[PDB]
Amino acid sequence: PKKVLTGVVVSDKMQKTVTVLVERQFPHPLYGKVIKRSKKYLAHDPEEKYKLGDVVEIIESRPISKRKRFRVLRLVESGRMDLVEKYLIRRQNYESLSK
Amino acid sequence: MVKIRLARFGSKHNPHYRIVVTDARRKRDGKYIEKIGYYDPRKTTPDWLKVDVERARYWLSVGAQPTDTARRLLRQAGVFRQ
Amino acid sequence: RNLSALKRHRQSLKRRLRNKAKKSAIKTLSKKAIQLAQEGKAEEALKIMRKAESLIDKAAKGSTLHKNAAARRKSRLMRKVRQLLEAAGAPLIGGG
Amino acid sequence: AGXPHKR
Amino acid sequence: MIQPQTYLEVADNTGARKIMCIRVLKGSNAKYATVGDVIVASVKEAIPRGAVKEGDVVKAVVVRTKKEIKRPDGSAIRFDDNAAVIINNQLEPRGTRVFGPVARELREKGFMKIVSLAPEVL
RNA sequence: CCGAGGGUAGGGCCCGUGACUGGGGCGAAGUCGUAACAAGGUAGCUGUACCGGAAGGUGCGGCUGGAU
RNA sequence: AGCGCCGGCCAACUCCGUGCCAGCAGCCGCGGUAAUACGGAGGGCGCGAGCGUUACCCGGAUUCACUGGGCGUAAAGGGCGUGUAGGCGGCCUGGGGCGUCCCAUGUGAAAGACCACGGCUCAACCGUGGGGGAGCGUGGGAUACGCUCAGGCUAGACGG
RNA sequence: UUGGAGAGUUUGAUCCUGGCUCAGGGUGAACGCUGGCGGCGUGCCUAAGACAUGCAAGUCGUGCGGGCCGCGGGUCCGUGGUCAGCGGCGGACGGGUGAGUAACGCGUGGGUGACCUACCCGGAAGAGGGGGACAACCCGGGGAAACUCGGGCUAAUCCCCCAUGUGGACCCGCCCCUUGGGGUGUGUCCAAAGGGCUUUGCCCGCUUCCGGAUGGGCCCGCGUCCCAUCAGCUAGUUGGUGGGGUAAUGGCCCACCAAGGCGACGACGGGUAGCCGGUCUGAGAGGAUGGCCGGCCACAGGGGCACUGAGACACGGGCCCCACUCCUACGGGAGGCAGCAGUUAGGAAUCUUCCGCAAUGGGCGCAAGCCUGACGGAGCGACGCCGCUUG
RNA sequence: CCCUCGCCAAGGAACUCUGCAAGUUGGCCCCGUAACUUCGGGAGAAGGGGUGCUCCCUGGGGUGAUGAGCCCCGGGGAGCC
Ligand SMILES: [Mg+2]
Ligand SMILES: [Mg+2]
Ligand SMILES: [Mg+2]
Ligand SMILES: [Mg+2]
Ligand SMILES: [Mg+2]
Ligand SMILES: [Mg+2]
Ligand SMILES: [Mg+2]
Ligand SMILES: [Mg+2]
Ligand SMILES: [Mg+2]
Ligand SMILES: [Mg+2]
Ligand SMILES: [Mg+2]
Ligand SMILES: [Mg+2]
Ligand SMILES: [Mg+2]
Ligand SMILES: [Mg+2]
Ligand SMILES: [Mg+2]
Ligand SMILES: [Mg+2]
Ligand SMILES: [Mg+2]
Ligand SMILES: [Mg+2]
Ligand SMILES: [Mg+2]
Ligand SMILES: [Mg+2]
Ligand SMILES: [Mg+2]
Ligand SMILES: [Mg+2]
Ligand SMILES: [Mg+2]
Ligand SMILES: [Mg+2]
Ligand SMILES: [Mg+2]
Ligand SMILES: [Mg+2]
Ligand SMILES: [Mg+2]
Ligand SMILES: [Mg+2]
Ligand SMILES: [Mg+2]
Ligand SMILES: [Mg+2]
Ligand SMILES: [Mg+2]
Ligand SMILES: [Mg+2]
Ligand SMILES: [Mg+2]
Ligand SMILES: [Mg+2]
Ligand SMILES: [Mg+2]
Ligand SMILES: [Mg+2]
Ligand SMILES: [Mg+2]
Ligand SMILES: [Mg+2]
Ligand SMILES: [Mg+2]
Ligand SMILES: [Mg+2]
Ligand SMILES: [Mg+2]
Ligand SMILES: [Mg+2]
Ligand SMILES: [Mg+2]
Ligand SMILES: [Mg+2]
Ligand SMILES: [Mg+2]
Ligand SMILES: [Mg+2]
Ligand SMILES: [Mg+2]
Ligand SMILES: [Mg+2]
Ligand SMILES: [Mg+2]
Ligand SMILES: [Mg+2]
Ligand SMILES: [Mg+2]
Ligand SMILES: [Mg+2]
Ligand SMILES: [Mg+2]
Ligand SMILES: [Mg+2]
Ligand SMILES: [Mg+2]
Ligand SMILES: [Mg+2]
Ligand SMILES: [Mg+2]
Ligand SMILES: [Mg+2]
Ligand SMILES: [Mg+2]
Ligand SMILES: [Mg+2]
Ligand SMILES: [Mg+2]
Ligand SMILES: [Mg+2]
Ligand SMILES: [Mg+2]
Ligand SMILES: [Mg+2]
Ligand SMILES: [Mg+2]
Ligand SMILES: [Mg+2]
Ligand SMILES: [Mg+2]
Ligand SMILES: [Mg+2]
Ligand SMILES: [Mg+2]
Ligand SMILES: [Mg+2]
Ligand SMILES: [Mg+2]
Ligand SMILES: [Mg+2]
Ligand SMILES: [Mg+2]
Ligand SMILES: [Mg+2]
Ligand SMILES: [Mg+2]
Ligand SMILES: [Mg+2]
Ligand SMILES: [Mg+2]
Ligand SMILES: [Mg+2]
Ligand SMILES: [Mg+2]
Ligand SMILES: [Mg+2]
Ligand SMILES: [Mg+2]
Ligand SMILES: [Mg+2]
Ligand SMILES: [Mg+2]
Ligand SMILES: [Mg+2]
Ligand SMILES: [Mg+2]
Ligand SMILES: [Mg+2]
Ligand SMILES: [Mg+2]
Ligand SMILES: [Mg+2]
Ligand SMILES: [Mg+2]
Ligand SMILES: [Mg+2]
Ligand SMILES: [Mg+2]
Ligand SMILES: [Mg+2]
Ligand SMILES: [Mg+2]
Ligand SMILES: [Mg+2]
Ligand SMILES: [Mg+2]
Ligand SMILES: [Mg+2]
Ligand SMILES: [Mg+2]
Ligand SMILES: [Mg+2]
Ligand SMILES: [Mg+2]
Ligand SMILES: [Mg+2]
Ligand SMILES: [Mg+2]
Ligand SMILES: [Mg+2]
Ligand SMILES: [Mg+2]
Ligand SMILES: [Mg+2]
Ligand SMILES: [Mg+2]
Ligand SMILES: [Mg+2]
Ligand SMILES: [Mg+2]
Ligand SMILES: [Mg+2]
Ligand SMILES: [Mg+2]
Ligand SMILES: [Mg+2]
Ligand SMILES: [Mg+2]
Ligand SMILES: [Mg+2]
Ligand SMILES: [Mg+2]
Ligand SMILES: [Mg+2]
Ligand SMILES: [Mg+2]
Ligand SMILES: [Mg+2]
Ligand SMILES: [Mg+2]
Ligand SMILES: [Mg+2]
Ligand SMILES: [Mg+2]
Ligand SMILES: [Mg+2]
Ligand SMILES: [Mg+2]
Ligand SMILES: [Mg+2]
Ligand SMILES: [Mg+2]
Ligand SMILES: [Mg+2]
Ligand SMILES: [Mg+2]
Ligand SMILES: [Mg+2]
Ligand SMILES: [Mg+2]
Ligand SMILES: [Mg+2]
Ligand SMILES: [Mg+2]
Ligand SMILES: [Mg+2]
Ligand SMILES: [Mg+2]
Ligand SMILES: [Mg+2]
Ligand SMILES: [Mg+2]
Ligand SMILES: [Mg+2]
Ligand SMILES: [Mg+2]
Ligand SMILES: [Mg+2]
Ligand SMILES: [Mg+2]
Ligand SMILES: [Mg+2]
Ligand SMILES: [Mg+2]
Ligand SMILES: [Mg+2]
Ligand SMILES: [Mg+2]
Ligand SMILES: [Mg+2]
Ligand SMILES: [Mg+2]
Ligand SMILES: [Mg+2]
Ligand SMILES: [Mg+2]
Ligand SMILES: [Mg+2]
Ligand SMILES: [Mg+2]
Ligand SMILES: [Mg+2]
Ligand SMILES: [Mg+2]
Ligand SMILES: [Mg+2]
Ligand SMILES: [Mg+2]
Ligand SMILES: [Mg+2]
Ligand SMILES: [Mg+2]
Ligand SMILES: [Mg+2]
Ligand SMILES: [Mg+2]
Ligand SMILES: [Mg+2]
Ligand SMILES: [Mg+2]
Ligand SMILES: [Mg+2]
Ligand SMILES: [Mg+2]
Ligand SMILES: [Mg+2]
Ligand SMILES: [Mg+2]
Ligand SMILES: [Mg+2]
Ligand SMILES: [Mg+2]
Ligand SMILES: [Mg+2]
Ligand SMILES: [Mg+2]
Ligand SMILES: [Mg+2]
Ligand SMILES: [Mg+2]
Ligand SMILES: [Mg+2]
Ligand SMILES: [Mg+2]
Ligand SMILES: [Mg+2]
Ligand SMILES: [Mg+2]
Ligand SMILES: [Mg+2]
Ligand SMILES: [Mg+2]
Ligand SMILES: [Mg+2]
Ligand SMILES: [Mg+2]
Ligand SMILES: [Mg+2]
Ligand SMILES: [Mg+2]
Ligand SMILES: [Mg+2]
Repeated sequence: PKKVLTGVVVSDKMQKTVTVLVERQFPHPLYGKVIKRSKKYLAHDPEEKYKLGDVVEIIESRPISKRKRFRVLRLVESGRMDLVEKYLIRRQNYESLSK
Repeated sequence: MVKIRLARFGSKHNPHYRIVVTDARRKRDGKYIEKIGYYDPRKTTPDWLKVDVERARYWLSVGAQPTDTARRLLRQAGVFRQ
Repeated sequence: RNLSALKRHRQSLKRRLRNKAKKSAIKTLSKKAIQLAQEGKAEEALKIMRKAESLIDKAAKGSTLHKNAAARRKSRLMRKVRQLLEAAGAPLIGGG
Repeated sequence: AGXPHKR
Repeated sequence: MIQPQTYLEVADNTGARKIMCIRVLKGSNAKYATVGDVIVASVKEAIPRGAVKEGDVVKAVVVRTKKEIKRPDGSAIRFDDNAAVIINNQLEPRGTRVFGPVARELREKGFMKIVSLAPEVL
């Protein structure tokens, strides 16, 4: 089955493309604790109907471009800009990490 | 073509073949597709030959080709009995 | 120091020229037809386009073109001719 | 490596 | 017409690239060296890990010149550079290859090895 | 058009090596003094600063891991 | 029939030679004129067409500690706040089912390993059969705990 | 529940902490002293340094025409060979190596409505008429050679046109489906090749199409070392449109437009490394390792390139550049052991220029058969394990 | 012969106290630019590419009117010697 993921939209700034931020949980193989890990997927939005804060599902599909390998499958939630802020604050904290 | 042949196992001076289906371009003792029986040419045990016969006919039906000395060990196991 | 590789090399050259000549014509008549399709020149375009199509599939008989290559090249040829003639007049003859 | 060089 | 201070390309694989003539080995006071004349040279540019290195004082034979050399038959020949081949005290080349054409004047002057290794003898 | 690579010019990283120079470690029986361990004969340690052949000394502040 | 070894660890001791020499040595250490520790000899211990040595890997090493360690003085608490990400988070009710748990099912090649039997006189080697997991795909189920969503509380916290 | 031992050494002595050290098992080993036999294994870990000589891929006369040669005669056929040529198929397998690669490379599970598959199998349909070229051969220069140029003849399963259209391909319609999947209608386009016998028929072959099977390509999730004393990286970069290209998706490639893409969940950079089944150790958890065997990847003196083709950007095929070596009659030409042996260099160190296609397997062939350094065996070496002797 | 000037084969500082003198370089546009630094600089570092003419398409400005004309700053494409 084509893999189906769920994540928010952290970028709408491309033509016919949105960035979907999927996260997953798993126990540490050695230290057992359940840890979080996230990953951005460049998803296909050909109708340009999806926007920031939208929690959506993406489906594995044939390549639209380089790097673009998933299609947005369906909306799930909307207006989750609270998650988008978490992403942006982190990327923002990187300026305080240089030298 | 897909074939049906003998993949010599055993040890030096101790031949022990597996009648097996594999690609003709695969190496002799290489990764086969399915095992359809074994064959001890030296006859050192009561049952030195054994063929599934049901499976040996499936691959035969779909286009597998036996070897010349593999065709015999399927004949001698009555794979061709009409 | 020898081989039948020498022979297989001689043959490769003969078929190289045989393949190149066919693809040259396939490119020539296709552009020729597409050029008329832009002018349209509707009848003359389609009359050429057939000779293109004929030579294309005539290549997929041997080792010059793969079937899906001929199909792909035919698909884009007729696809381009119609859209050019739609900026002009009736197709008149055939191939559509 | 012209032509003389600097190094 | 090579003289002290003249730079020359080395037409061999000795590792040298450019040598500067410091002497024309031709009698007491030869003003110039042409094709077939031996020179003494400093090695001004070499590639790493060669038979010769920068700063070596080597001997070489001029194998072609930008000054045209004249021939008894009324013809002349000229090259686009001054090239030489690094040799030893027995006039033998110190490398295994020579690059580019050389002037046939080398043959009559006693450099049979170089002439053979030459891709063209003009 | 692209193109192996060759060439010109200028950067970055790494390795080797260098007159000389800096301390470091180690080395049975060298020279100088005796700073520390006892209140070690000026309680010690301390951050800093300055000085002195050398340990060290002294100033300012801190600590007791200081005797009585 | 050879090779190592016989101070302790570590199984195997006496004589002579040597006198901080010559030498031994994996660690602790032996040798300065009575050395089971150096060298030879006799004897003794251990292996045996091998026996030792060097190099390297895991073990002992719970000495990178998930199983399974610590930080007053042994090495180890940041000079002290404030706070970003993150990690973690009180009592009750319900929705979902992500973690988590269960069942079924697909995959998990052969070889190898393991058990059984058998073939080379045994064995090594080799043949035949048996037993499977974890992980991931799918389908079904459970909802205590963790998660999320929704609603309520006042014991934490903040305020008057 | 088949599984867990510890000791020496800091002190006058003690407890603790803590490092060092030892007893165990392991090896593609090497070195010393020593050495009898057999079996099964196993053996360049360094210079992916350099290589003398033979060999490692050919086959089909049941596709074609010849030169030669013997066999039965009339220089006519047939015939046997034999040699190249044309034409098939194979040479993309198998064999070697571990340099590169920290990557969708590998592993594991998946996607392909985005795809291909020679020979094999199964079902459907068909093979009807014409024409043509190039080698071999004949003639002429050149060369030490490698060797090639020119002109002229000719056959075929070699090339081309026409016809036939079960079918298939393409554009545009509508239908079902739902990413390019399966239909259908008009127009348009595409097939073929013959040979051998025992001859109102078989056999090997040919042609278009559908399906199977097998082998592949491509894509995605998760996993996959060290350094943060590498903290910022990015212009085809990230997305879009159009187009090219391919079997096929894609910035894979080009034009243009947009300003995006990635990074402390470690981007970028540096170092090291082929990955896995497994192997070694360990009570396990873990650690270490990936030689031999099996799977995948990568490379073929160093690079770039395409051709032929079902399939290669091809180890023993081709082109070009570079480095090196070579023969030469000095005018000019050749080579690529990380195939099997073998040489040399390096190193502490690693084998026979052996036998055979009898077996298994592979290529070709109607078959006989031919080729097969794959393979099966023999050889050297206490390298290892096992068995045996010196009573 | 002197002055001022032009050119020169091969070499290219060998001249000489000294590259003295004379060559070289040279405007503009674009790319690009190191040590070090007092963070301004070093910098025109260095180094490189472009530069004419013709045709075609096109962006903005001043004037005027918002248009033509005139004037200013540009962009892309194809060519010619
Ligand atoms: Mg044997
Ligand atoms: Mg294969
Ligand atoms: Mg043309
Ligand atoms: Mg085709
Ligand atoms: Mg050179
Ligand atoms: Mg050098
Ligand atoms: Mg120098
Ligand atoms: Mg030379
Ligand atoms: Mg040259
Ligand atoms: Mg010559
Ligand atoms: Mg270029
Ligand atoms: Mg380039
Ligand atoms: Mg370059
Ligand atoms: Mg070049
Ligand atoms: Mg540099
Ligand atoms: Mg010093
Ligand atoms: Mg004294
Ligand atoms: Mg004192
Ligand atoms: Mg005092
Ligand atoms: Mg005092
Ligand atoms: Mg004092
Ligand atoms: Mg003080
Ligand atoms: Mg004082
Ligand atoms: Mg004080
Ligand atoms: Mg204080
Ligand atoms: Mg006090
Ligand atoms: Mg012992
Ligand atoms: Mg004792
Ligand atoms: Mg012991
Ligand atoms: Mg004892
Ligand atoms: Mg004495
Ligand atoms: Mg003595
Ligand atoms: Mg001792
Ligand atoms: Mg030891
Ligand atoms: Mg005595
Ligand atoms: Mg004594
Ligand atoms: Mg004593
Ligand atoms: Mg003793
Ligand atoms: Mg001892
Ligand atoms: Mg003794
Ligand atoms: Mg033994
Ligand atoms: Mg040993
Ligand atoms: Mg143990
Ligand atoms: Mg451990
Ligand atoms: Mg250890
Ligand atoms: Mg440690
Ligand atoms: Mg430690
Ligand atoms: Mg713990
Ligand atoms: Mg501890
Ligand atoms: Mg504190
Ligand atoms: Mg601080
Ligand atoms: Mg927080
Ligand atoms: Mg939480
Ligand atoms: Mg809770
Ligand atoms: Mg769940
Ligand atoms: Mg298995
Ligand atoms: Mg069992
Ligand atoms: Mg298991
Ligand atoms: Mg599962
Ligand atoms: Mg489910
Ligand atoms: Mg123990
Ligand atoms: Mg102890
Ligand atoms: Mg001690
Ligand atoms: Mg102490
Ligand atoms: Mg003591
Ligand atoms: Mg005490
Ligand atoms: Mg005492
Ligand atoms: Mg103790
Ligand atoms: Mg300890
Ligand atoms: Mg201890
Ligand atoms: Mg050991
Ligand atoms: Mg030995
Ligand atoms: Mg063996
Ligand atoms: Mg053996
Ligand atoms: Mg070697
Ligand atoms: Mg190894
Ligand atoms: Mg190697
Ligand atoms: Mg070397
Ligand atoms: Mg060499
Ligand atoms: Mg042979
Ligand atoms: Mg034919
Ligand atoms: Mg022939
Ligand atoms: Mg292979
Ligand atoms: Mg092998
Ligand atoms: Mg080998
Ligand atoms: Mg191998
Ligand atoms: Mg590798
Ligand atoms: Mg890297
Ligand atoms: Mg990295
Ligand atoms: Mg990956
Ligand atoms: Mg994968
Ligand atoms: Mg996979
Ligand atoms: Mg083929
Ligand atoms: Mg066939
Ligand atoms: Mg004909
Ligand atoms: Mg004809
Ligand atoms: Mg001809
Ligand atoms: Mg010639
Ligand atoms: Mg001739
Ligand atoms: Mg001709
Ligand atoms: Mg219809
Ligand atoms: Mg037709
Ligand atoms: Mg026909
Ligand atoms: Mg992929
Ligand atoms: Mg990954
Ligand atoms: Mg597109
Ligand atoms: Mg790209
Ligand atoms: Mg572009
Ligand atoms: Mg742009
Ligand atoms: Mg991440
Ligand atoms: Mg590297
Ligand atoms: Mg390595
Ligand atoms: Mg590597
Ligand atoms: Mg352990
Ligand atoms: Mg075990
Ligand atoms: Mg590993
Ligand atoms: Mg391997
Ligand atoms: Mg081997
Ligand atoms: Mg392997
Ligand atoms: Mg390469
Ligand atoms: Mg090599
Ligand atoms: Mg090459
Ligand atoms: Mg290469
Ligand atoms: Mg082709
Ligand atoms: Mg390749
Ligand atoms: Mg090949
Ligand atoms: Mg190639
Ligand atoms: Mg080769
Ligand atoms: Mg050539
Ligand atoms: Mg000649
Ligand atoms: Mg030549
Ligand atoms: Mg020539
Ligand atoms: Mg030539
Ligand atoms: Mg060549
Ligand atoms: Mg070649
Ligand atoms: Mg070899
Ligand atoms: Mg060898
Ligand atoms: Mg050697
Ligand atoms: Mg050596
Ligand atoms: Mg061997
Ligand atoms: Mg055979
Ligand atoms: Mg086989
Ligand atoms: Mg066979
Ligand atoms: Mg056959
Ligand atoms: Mg042969
Ligand atoms: Mg042989
Ligand atoms: Mg063998
Ligand atoms: Mg050996
Ligand atoms: Mg043995
Ligand atoms: Mg003039
Ligand atoms: Mg001049
Ligand atoms: Mg000049
Ligand atoms: Mg100069
Ligand atoms: Mg110059
Ligand atoms: Mg000067
Ligand atoms: Mg003068
Ligand atoms: Mg002078
Ligand atoms: Mg001077
Ligand atoms: Mg002056
Ligand atoms: Mg001046
Ligand atoms: Mg000037
Ligand atoms: Mg000027
Ligand atoms: Mg000037
Ligand atoms: Mg600089
Ligand atoms: Mg400077
Ligand atoms: Mg600055
Ligand atoms: Mg600046
Ligand atoms: Mg300066
Ligand atoms: Mg400036
Ligand atoms: Mg400039
Ligand atoms: Mg500037
Ligand atoms: Mg310029
Ligand atoms: Mg003009
Ligand atoms: Mg304008
Ligand atoms: Mg205007
Ligand atoms: Mg005005
Ligand atoms: Mg106005
Ligand atoms: Mg105006």
